[PDB]
Amino acid sequence: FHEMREPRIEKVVVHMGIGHANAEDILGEITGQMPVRTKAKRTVGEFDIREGDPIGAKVTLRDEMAEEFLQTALPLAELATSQFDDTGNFSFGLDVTVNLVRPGYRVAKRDKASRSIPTKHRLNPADAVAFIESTYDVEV
Amino acid sequence: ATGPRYKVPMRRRREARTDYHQRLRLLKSGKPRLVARKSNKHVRAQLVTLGPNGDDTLASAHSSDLAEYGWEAPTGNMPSAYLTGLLAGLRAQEAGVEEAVLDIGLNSPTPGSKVFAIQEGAIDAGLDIPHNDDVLADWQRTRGAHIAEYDEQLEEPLYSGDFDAADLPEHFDELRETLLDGDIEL
Amino acid sequence: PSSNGPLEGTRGKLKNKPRDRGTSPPQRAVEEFDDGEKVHLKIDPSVPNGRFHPRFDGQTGTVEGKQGDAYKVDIVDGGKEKTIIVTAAHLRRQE
Amino acid sequence: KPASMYRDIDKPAYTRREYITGIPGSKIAQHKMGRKQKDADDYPVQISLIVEETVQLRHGSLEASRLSANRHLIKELGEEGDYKMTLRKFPHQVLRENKDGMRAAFGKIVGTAARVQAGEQLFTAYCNVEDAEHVKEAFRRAYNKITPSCRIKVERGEEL
Amino acid sequence: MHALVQLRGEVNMHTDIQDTLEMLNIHHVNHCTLVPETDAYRGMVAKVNDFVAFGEPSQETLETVLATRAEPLEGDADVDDEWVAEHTDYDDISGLAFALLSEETTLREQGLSPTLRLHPPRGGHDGVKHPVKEGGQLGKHDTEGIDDLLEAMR
RNA sequence: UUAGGCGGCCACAGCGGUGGGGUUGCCUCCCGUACCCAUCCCGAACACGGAAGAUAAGCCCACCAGCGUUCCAGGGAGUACUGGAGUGCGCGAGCCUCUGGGAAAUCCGGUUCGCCGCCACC
RNA sequence: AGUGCAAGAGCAAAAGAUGACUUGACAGUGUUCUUCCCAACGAGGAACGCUGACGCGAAAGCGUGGUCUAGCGAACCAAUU
RNA sequence: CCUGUCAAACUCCAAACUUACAGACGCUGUUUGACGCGGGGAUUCCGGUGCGCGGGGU
Ligand SMILES: [Cl-]
Ligand SMILES: [Cl-]
Ligand SMILES: [Mg+2]
Ligand SMILES: [Mg+2]
Ligand SMILES: [Mg+2]
Ligand SMILES: [Mg+2]
Ligand SMILES: [Mg+2]
Ligand SMILES: [Mg+2]
Ligand SMILES: [Mg+2]
Ligand code: NA
Ligand code: NA
Ligand code: NA
Ligand code: NA
Ligand code: NA
Ligand code: NA
Ligand SMILES: [Sr+2]
Ligand SMILES: [Sr+2]
Ligand SMILES: [Sr+2]
Ligand SMILES: [Sr+2]
Ligand SMILES: [Sr+2]
Ligand SMILES: [Sr+2]
Ligand SMILES: [Sr+2]
Ligand SMILES: [Sr+2]
Ligand SMILES: [Sr+2]
Repeated sequence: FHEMREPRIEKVVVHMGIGHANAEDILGEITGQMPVRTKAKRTVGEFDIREGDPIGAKVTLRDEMAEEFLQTALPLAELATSQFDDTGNFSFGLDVTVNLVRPGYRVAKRDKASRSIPTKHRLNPADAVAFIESTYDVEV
Repeated sequence: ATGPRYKVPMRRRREARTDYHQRLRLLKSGKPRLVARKSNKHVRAQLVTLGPNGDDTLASAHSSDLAEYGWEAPTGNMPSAYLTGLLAGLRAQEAGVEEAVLDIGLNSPTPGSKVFAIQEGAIDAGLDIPHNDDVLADWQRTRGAHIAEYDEQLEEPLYSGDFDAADLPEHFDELRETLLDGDIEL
Repeated sequence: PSSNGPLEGTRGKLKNKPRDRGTSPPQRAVEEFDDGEKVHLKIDPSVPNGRFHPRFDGQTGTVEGKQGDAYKVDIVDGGKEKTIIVTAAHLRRQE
Repeated sequence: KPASMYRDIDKPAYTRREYITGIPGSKIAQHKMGRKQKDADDYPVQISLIVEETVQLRHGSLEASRLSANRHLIKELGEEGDYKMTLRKFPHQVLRENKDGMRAAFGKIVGTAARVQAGEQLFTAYCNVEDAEHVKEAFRRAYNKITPSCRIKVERGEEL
Repeated sequence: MHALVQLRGEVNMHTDIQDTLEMLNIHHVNHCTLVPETDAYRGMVAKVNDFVAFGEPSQETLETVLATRAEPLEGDADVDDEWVAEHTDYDDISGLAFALLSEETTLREQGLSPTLRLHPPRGGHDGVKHPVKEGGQLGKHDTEGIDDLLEAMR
C-alpha cells in the first residue's frame, strides 16, 4: 500500500514572466534542457496590444533533470505553509513550481479511457510537506 | 448532475472509449470495421458489422490465443500485432467478409505503429481495406528486427523467462508461415 | 409573418430540449430504409445537413428510392404530391 | 384618467421591460407596513382583504387605498402599534394610451397596474385580538379606493 | 345497442357533425337509427350528443316501433312478422328486435332501411334547448325515458 | 466477462460516498528508451520495448438515496384549462349547467446508485 | 466562451482555439424543395446526385465558400471569353 | 436562511386540441363510374353578421 501511495514529483516548471525574451539563455543553462516561449490573450493598456507574441518562457523538468535542479533549487528558498496548493503543489519566486502526485496519475493524463483522480488519491498539503520535508530541509 | 438543464454525455463518451465523431465517418462506408485495439501485454483485432441492438463481431483475433498456434514469445509487439491481424483476417475470410475499414479507435495514426501493423496482417489475409502503404512499418520491424538488434545491446537478457537470449524474429516467419496453411484449425 | 424565410417561426420545432443538446447518435444517421417503407419526417436540431424544408416536420412519407446516401421520400402537402430529399438522420421507421 | 380605461383585463400581458421603455415609476412607497420586523405567526388575528372580481389596479389606486388604509391603523394604533399589514401585489402590467387619429394607434406608456384575479388577497393585516375592529375599519376605507367590491375575511380569529 | 334520434335541424349545425349523422344513416329530423356500441360508434354519438336523443330501448318498445316504422330497403311493404319471417333470418318482429339489441344483425343486413322514420312526439317532447338532466330532451336517456319518446313517436 | 473488446438506449446511466477484489491468467497503474513515433520544452502525452513491484488510483464486484434524474402510489385535483351544446345567470368584465377530455406546482410514501446486444474468455 | 453582422437556432475528443498544409470560393450537368403552404408564376436561394479535375487525411471521409435562415435584378444595348 | 410578486417577444413542466400515415367500423363508388386525368366556358378578386380565439384603440 504505502509504496503505491508514496508521493513523487511529476514536473517542475521554471518560468520568468516578462512582457516583451533574452531571458531564455539562463534557464537553458540552469535546467539543462531547452526553454519555450510564452504568449497571452486579451489586449493590455500596458502597451500589450499584440496578442500572440513572446512574453516569457518556461521549462518542464521530469525525473532526474528535475531533481538535480531541485537539490539546488529548494535550498535557495524559505518554504512556508501559505505557500502550498490544496493538491500538494508549491510555487516560490524567476518562478519555480512543483507538481506532486501519487503513482497512478497517468490514468488522468493519458488519452484512452482517462479518468479524474478520486479526492482520496489526491495528494494533501500535509502529505506534501512531509514527503518534501523528508528530503533535506525544514517546514513551517 | 446539477439540475434538469444539465447535459450528461453519452455513456461511451463519459467512459472516454468511443470517438463518435470519428465513428460516424467510419460507419458511413458501409463496410465492416476492422477494430484494432492494444493493451500493455496484448493486442486484439475484431471485425465488426452493424446491428439492431449494437455492433456485431463476425471475427476476432486476440494476441493471447496467438500462442494457441505455437507462439512462445511475448504478445505486445510488432511481430505479435501483425500476426494477430492476419489471424483475424483469415477467420473473417471464413465468415464471408471481404472488405473492411480500419478502426484505430482512440489510438494515434502514427507511422509503423502496431495498429497499421495489425491492418497490414488483415490485408495479407485476403481482406480489402483502404490503406496507405508508406504509412505501414518496413517489413523487418514487422518481423522483429528492431527488437532483435536491441538484444544485441545485451549484457542483460531482453526477457525474463527464457524464450531465448537473442530472440527469434525467424519465429515470426515460422508462425506467419503456419497461417498460410490451408489445414490450420481456425 | 414578418419575413418569409424558411426558418420563419421555427424556434420551437428546430431546437432540442435541454437534455437532448449536443451531437446526436450515429446509429440513426446510418439507418438503412427500404423502398416503400413509411417514415416519419422530423428534423434533428443537432444535425445540420440533410434537412428538408421545416414546413414538412410531422409528415409521414414513403421511401421511393434514394439519391446519393440521402433518401427520396414521398409525401402529400395538402393535395399536392412532392418528393422530399432527406437523410436518415431526420427519419424514423413508422410503427 | 378614469379607471374605466384600464380596469378590465383585455390586453395581452404586457410587462417585458426588456422591450418596453419610459415606464413610469410606481406610486407605491411601502408594501411592508407596521412592525415589519416581527412575524405573521406572532399574531392571533390575520385579516386580509379579498377582491371579488378579477381586475387591474393602477398603482395610483393601490397607493391611494393602501395609504388611507394604513394611515388609519397608524392613527388608531400609533405610528408604532403592534401590527403588520401587507400588500402582496405589484404593478407589473404596463399601460399605454394613444394620445394624429387612429393611424399608428399603438400608444405611449403612461402607467402600471396590478392584475388581481377575483378571490385573491390584495392586503393582509396581522393584529392582536383587540385592534381587530380597527383593522376591519382600516380595510373598509381601502376597498373604497380600488375598483372591485371586496370581502374582509379573517384568516385566524376565533375571538367573536 | 342504442336508439339515435335527430331532434335538431341541420341549419347552423357544424358540418362535421351533420356529416357524422348522415354517416349514421340519419338524414332528417325525427329520423331514427339503431346503432351498436363500440368505441367507434361511441365517438360518433358523443360528437352528435347535442342534436340527438339516444339510449337503449326496451325489447318491448323496439318492437312497437319496428312494427309501426320499419321499412324494406325499397318499398311500402309493412314490416310485420310475416314480412320479417319471409325475408329475415328470423321468425318475427320480437325475433329481430332481440338480435338488434343483442347486436347480432342490422336492419340493413336484413333488407330494412337503416332509418326508422318516426312521427313527431305526440304531446311534444321536453325541448331541444337543454339535455335530459336539465329537464330537456337532448343527450343520453333512461331506458324508460328513451321509450317514453320512441313510444310517443309511433 | 476472477477484472476484456465493440456497442445500442444515451442521467433509471448524473453527483457524492462505503466495503471487497487479483503468483506464470485479464485490465491497469507500473519498469524502460535501441529502434517506428513523439513533444513550438519535457518517453508527461503520443509511440515503441518489457515485467522488478502493486491492488493504492483506475477498472470489475457488492452496497448507500443526501443531491440530480426515471417511473409509480396517495393528496393536491377531476381542481386550473378545455373541444361540443344552452331562449342558463350577470349592467357588465364575466359566470353557470350538460357532454367529451384533463394538467402543473407541491407534499408524503415507494422506485432509480443503469438496462440490453454481439464477440472473446476458467 | 467562441463562432464577422439582427434575431432565433446549431456546435465541446467540435461547427470553438491553436499549427501546418491548402485554395472546393474549381469545371460541367442534373434531382428535389423553396421562391409561390394548400395551388399556377420568373430571377434568386438551398438540400441532394452524377461526370471531370483538385485539396487534406493512414483511412473511412471531409471541402459545390463563411454552421443555418438576409446580402439581391428581365429584355434591349455594350464589353468580354 | 426567512418572506412578497411577474412575463406577447421566459420555460424544469404541460393540456384540451390541431395535424401526417395506417388499420378498423361507418359512409361512398364499380348500369347513378367514385378517386384521378385531359380539354371548353365562366363568374369572381368592394363583402357582411353571429359565435369562439384573437391584435390595435377609452
Ligand atoms: Cl486501444
Ligand atoms: Cl424540402
Ligand atoms: Mg411559438
Ligand atoms: Mg325506402
Ligand atoms: Mg299539440
Ligand atoms: Mg318548448
Ligand atoms: Mg480496495
Ligand atoms: Mg344578459
Ligand atoms: Mg464589360
Ligand atoms: Na442530441
Ligand atoms: Na399624420
Ligand atoms: Na513562437
Ligand atoms: Na485497484
Ligand atoms: Na429560378
Ligand atoms: Na377581396
Ligand atoms: Sr382588447
Ligand atoms: Sr386627416
Ligand atoms: Sr370598490
Ligand atoms: Sr516512463
Ligand atoms: Sr344588457
Ligand atoms: Sr359598468
Ligand atoms: Sr378519465
Ligand atoms: Sr454548410
Ligand atoms: Sr392552429
